[PDB]
Amino acid sequence: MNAPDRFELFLLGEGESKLKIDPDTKAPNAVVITFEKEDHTLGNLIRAELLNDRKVLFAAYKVEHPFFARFKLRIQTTEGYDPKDALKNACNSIINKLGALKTNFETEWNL
Amino acid sequence: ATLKYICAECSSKLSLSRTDAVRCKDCGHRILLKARTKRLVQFEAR
Amino acid sequence: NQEDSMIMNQSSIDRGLFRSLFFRSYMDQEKKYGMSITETFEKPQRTNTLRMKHGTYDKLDDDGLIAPGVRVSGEDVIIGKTTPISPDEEELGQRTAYHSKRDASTPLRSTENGIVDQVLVTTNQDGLKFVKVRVRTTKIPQIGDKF
Amino acid sequence: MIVPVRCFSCGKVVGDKWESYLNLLQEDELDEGTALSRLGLKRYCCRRMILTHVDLIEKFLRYNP
Amino acid sequence: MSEEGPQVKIREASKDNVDFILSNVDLAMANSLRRVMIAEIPTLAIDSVEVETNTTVLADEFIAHRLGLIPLQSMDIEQLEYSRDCFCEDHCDKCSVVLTLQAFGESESTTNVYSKDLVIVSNLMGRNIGHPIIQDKEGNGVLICKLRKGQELKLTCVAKKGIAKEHAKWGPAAAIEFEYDPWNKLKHTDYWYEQDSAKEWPQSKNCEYEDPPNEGDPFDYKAQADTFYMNVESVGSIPVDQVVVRGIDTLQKKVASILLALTQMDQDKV
Ligand SMILES: [Zn+2]
Ligand SMILES: [Zn+2]
Ligand SMILES: [Zn+2]
Repeated sequence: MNAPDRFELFLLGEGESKLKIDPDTKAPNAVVITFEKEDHTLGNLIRAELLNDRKVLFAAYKVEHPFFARFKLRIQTTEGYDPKDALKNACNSIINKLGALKTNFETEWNL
Repeated sequence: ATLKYICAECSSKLSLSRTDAVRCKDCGHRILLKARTKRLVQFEAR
Repeated sequence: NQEDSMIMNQSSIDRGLFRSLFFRSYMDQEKKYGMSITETFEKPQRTNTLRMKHGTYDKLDDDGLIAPGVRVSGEDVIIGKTTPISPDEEELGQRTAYHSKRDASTPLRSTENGIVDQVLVTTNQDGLKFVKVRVRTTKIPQIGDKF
Repeated sequence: MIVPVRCFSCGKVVGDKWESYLNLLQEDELDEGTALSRLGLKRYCCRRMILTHVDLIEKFLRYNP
Repeated sequence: MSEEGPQVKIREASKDNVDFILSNVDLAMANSLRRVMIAEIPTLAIDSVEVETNTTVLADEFIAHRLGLIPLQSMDIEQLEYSRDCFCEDHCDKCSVVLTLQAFGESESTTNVYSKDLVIVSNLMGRNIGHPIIQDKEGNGVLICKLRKGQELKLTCVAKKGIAKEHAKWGPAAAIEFEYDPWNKLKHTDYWYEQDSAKEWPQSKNCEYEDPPNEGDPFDYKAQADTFYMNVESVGSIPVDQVVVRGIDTLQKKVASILLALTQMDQDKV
């Protein structure tokens, strides 16, 4: 009847960029980022790594509604540490750890 | 001439047209099955 | 799952949990008494039919019927029953041309949507041709379905 | 009406176990529980897929069309 | 998170099982990995069925549904063009696999139609995909349907590339066991009991891989979640070790794609 298309769970639509970064007004050095077509499978990683960065004052996320594959991320950092770059660092960090995960598994598997 | 329908209770095809009577030539039944279209039918396996 | 509402596993639904098959049957009769008017079954034409419905007849065969497997949805006509123009007092036939071929066809219920399963053509004890059509469609558990 | 390809809760293919399942019950004469175990059906969410299956298709094939 | 983390240890392994001890990782990653294996790994499966002949008991779409759930060799799925990105009309050998099914009740006895009876028509181009996964010791891969003497079934199938988010038919994970903190030391759960929780609750098999907590111990509030016990299965379309590796690759690509997006925006910014 009126069920949504399952493609809308991960494929970007028309006028839908992957990320949208807005600036918060409730606090200094804080931004809110919208992840389109992306649930907390990835989102939870991002928060976790952000909270391992001692220069980050706030990192949290929420999925406003399960009907839509969207993810809100709020980041607040200390003075000078542009939150956007903080996120970029978190991504680099996560990938590096995943690289090792793969390598260690492949080795362990071979043995 | 044209397969319009197939006898019931018997695989025998009738191919009878209007006014030819619904009675099955080789059974006496009066059921008549239209038979699956010649057109291929696509289903979304999904 | 706040009240009597529930949370169902979509992956399970995908695999086939509580999936069901729905059938519906339609039917119609040949005619009444041939008092200068008879009724029959035959594919109608937009320009050669009077008071034609606002659906479609292009899925019908020569006799106004649809072979099994054909996908028929919404207002689509399934039984091309015809009944001659009756513009006169006696409510019978009349000496007209294009509008002489007035129809009286049967379509699917506007909410239905499936394919033709089986078509039966018989006669009653009065020797009147009788058409009966069975259609089917799959019902997949929605967020408004009751369990 | 034929055995569901894949367990509803897992996706574990059980559509190739029905035939051998029946053999375990007939040819070997095993308890249904041990038969399911012999099929590798560890999780009860997969055991039920066979344990409570109703083979209706055998009845449907008794008709001649 | 800087490489010196994930210590992968394998306890047991088989064609469809990898029993892990993944230590020195963030719980978020342990779970994220679990999730990405469940629903973000591309596989091959029948996503379209043409019914030419069907005089069988089962409904046309009933059968089509069943066909879509049959696991197909997906070893080289990464070499198959994702259908949504395939510029070529309808479908082609570069983005789809065509299989056919032909059966007829030659015998008076019940004829069984098996997945092993599917025949690949399209050009695989040497790619290891499309082959119906048969793990039946009798060779009779998945029973599609039963068939009466006078009945006939003729189908044409088109398999495509996809992920479980689109439909469960695409998943290869099957089931993933996942547990941490065998002994309830982190107090992430409060055991329900009617007398003695130590006796009422079954001791997990993973408890043998960690020293028991002492009653003289104080709550180690500094302790974090770590050492995750996992057991990944496979439906057979993808070697269980590839299920895990490819799951990991997927996450790297996902993070990389949002990293790329960040880069793209910075490139577009002044
Ligand atoms: Zn006959
Ligand atoms: Zn199960
Ligand atoms: Zn193509």
